[PDB]
Amino acid sequence: FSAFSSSRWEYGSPRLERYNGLPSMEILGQAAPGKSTGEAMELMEQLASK
Amino acid sequence: QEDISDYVAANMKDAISRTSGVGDVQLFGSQYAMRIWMNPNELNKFQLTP
Repeated sequence: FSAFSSSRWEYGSPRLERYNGLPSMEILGQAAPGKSTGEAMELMEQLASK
Repeated sequence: QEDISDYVAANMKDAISRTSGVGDVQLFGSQYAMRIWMNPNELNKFQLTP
Protein backbone atom coordinates (compact mmCIF):
# COMPACT_ATOMS: atom_id res chain seq x y z
CA PHE A 1 0.00 0.00 0.00
CA SER A 2 2.89 2.39 0.71
CA ALA A 3 3.73 2.38 -3.01
CA PHE A 4 0.42 4.02 -4.02
CA SER A 5 -0.90 5.58 -0.80
CA SER A 6 -0.32 8.31 1.75
CA SER A 7 -1.45 8.38 5.37
CA ARG A 8 -2.83 11.24 7.45
CA TRP A 9 -4.65 11.86 10.73
CA GLU A 10 -7.60 14.24 10.42
CA TYR A 11 -10.82 14.97 12.34
CA GLY A 12 -14.32 13.80 11.52
CA SER A 13 -17.77 13.35 12.98
CA PRO A 14 -18.48 9.89 14.45
CA ARG A 15 -22.22 10.68 14.26
CA LEU A 16 -23.88 12.99 11.73
CA GLU A 17 -27.39 14.26 12.43
CA ARG A 18 -29.97 15.68 10.04
CA TYR A 19 -33.35 17.30 10.72
CA ASN A 20 -35.99 17.56 7.98
CA GLY A 21 -33.39 16.61 5.38
CA LEU A 22 -30.80 19.23 6.38
CA PRO A 23 -27.65 18.86 8.51
CA SER A 24 -28.51 19.51 12.13
CA MET A 25 -27.25 19.41 15.70
CA GLU A 26 -29.52 18.64 18.64
CA ILE A 27 -29.33 20.54 21.93
CA LEU A 28 -31.15 19.43 25.08
CA GLY A 29 -31.80 21.88 27.89
CA GLN A 30 -33.88 22.64 30.96
CA ALA A 31 -35.46 25.88 32.10
CA ALA A 32 -33.85 27.19 35.26
CA PRO A 33 -35.83 26.40 38.44
CA GLY A 34 -38.71 28.78 39.02
CA LYS A 35 -39.15 29.42 35.29
CA SER A 36 -41.51 28.13 32.62
CA THR A 37 -40.64 26.24 29.45
CA GLY A 38 -42.12 29.03 27.33
CA GLU A 39 -39.74 31.72 28.57
CA ALA A 40 -36.76 29.37 28.31
CA MET A 41 -37.71 28.56 24.72
CA GLU A 42 -38.12 32.28 24.00
CA LEU A 43 -34.64 33.00 25.37
CA MET A 44 -33.21 30.14 23.31
CA GLU A 45 -34.85 31.56 20.18
CA GLN A 46 -33.51 35.03 20.98
CA LEU A 47 -30.00 33.62 21.42
CA ALA A 48 -30.23 31.63 18.19
CA SER A 49 -31.29 34.81 16.39
CA LYS A 50 -27.71 36.09 16.82
CA GLN B 1 -32.62 30.27 -14.98
CA GLU B 2 -30.46 27.25 -14.10
CA ASP B 3 -29.13 28.96 -11.00
CA ILE B 4 -32.54 29.79 -9.68
CA SER B 5 -33.89 26.35 -10.53
CA ASP B 6 -30.98 24.75 -8.68
CA TYR B 7 -31.58 26.88 -5.60
CA VAL B 8 -35.29 26.00 -5.60
CA ALA B 9 -34.57 22.29 -6.07
CA ALA B 10 -31.79 22.06 -3.48
CA ASN B 11 -33.16 24.41 -0.80
CA MET B 12 -36.95 24.72 -1.20
CA LYS B 13 -38.52 21.82 -3.11
CA ASP B 14 -37.77 19.10 -0.55
CA ALA B 15 -39.10 21.14 2.39
CA ILE B 16 -42.22 22.24 0.51
CA SER B 17 -43.07 18.74 -0.74
CA ARG B 18 -42.84 17.58 2.90
CA THR B 19 -45.21 20.31 4.14
CA SER B 20 -48.61 19.37 5.54
CA GLY B 21 -51.31 19.08 2.90
CA VAL B 22 -48.84 19.10 -0.01
CA GLY B 23 -49.16 16.30 -2.55
CA ASP B 24 -47.15 16.43 -5.77
CA VAL B 25 -44.65 19.29 -6.13
CA GLN B 26 -43.43 19.73 -9.70
CA LEU B 27 -40.27 21.77 -10.27
CA PHE B 28 -40.32 24.26 -13.16
CA GLY B 29 -36.65 23.61 -13.81
CA SER B 30 -33.98 21.17 -12.70
CA GLN B 31 -31.36 20.81 -9.99
CA TYR B 32 -27.68 21.15 -10.84
CA ALA B 33 -25.86 18.12 -12.16
CA MET B 34 -22.16 17.83 -12.91
CA ARG B 35 -22.36 18.15 -16.69
CA ILE B 36 -19.47 16.74 -18.72
CA TRP B 37 -20.03 17.99 -22.27
CA MET B 38 -17.82 15.70 -24.33
CA ASN B 39 -16.20 16.69 -27.63
CA PRO B 40 -15.91 13.79 -30.13
CA ASN B 41 -12.96 15.46 -31.86
CA GLU B 42 -10.96 15.66 -28.63
CA LEU B 43 -11.95 12.09 -27.72
CA ASN B 44 -10.63 10.99 -31.12
CA LYS B 45 -7.43 13.01 -30.69
CA PHE B 46 -6.53 10.78 -27.73
CA GLN B 47 -8.25 7.62 -29.06
CA LEU B 48 -10.76 7.84 -26.20
CA THR B 49 -14.40 6.81 -25.93
CA PRO B 50 -17.23 7.96 -23.62
